[PDB]
Amino acid sequence: GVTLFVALYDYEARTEDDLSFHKGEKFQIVNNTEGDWWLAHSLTTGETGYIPSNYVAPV
Repeated sequence: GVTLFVALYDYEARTEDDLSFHKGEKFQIVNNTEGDWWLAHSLTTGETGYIPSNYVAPV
C-alpha cells in the first residue's frame, strides 16, 4: 500500500509553492523524484505543494 509521512516539526513556507504545516500533520507524497523538496498532499488541508523532505518521517 501507500506510505504516509508525518511532520516532525512545524514549518512556515517562504516560497510560493511550498506548504506551511504543523508537527503531526500527515501527507501523501505525490512526487519525490525531483530532489529533496517533495510534492505532497496534506491530509489536513487537502492542499498540494512542496515540503522539505527532512521535516517528515514515514508513518
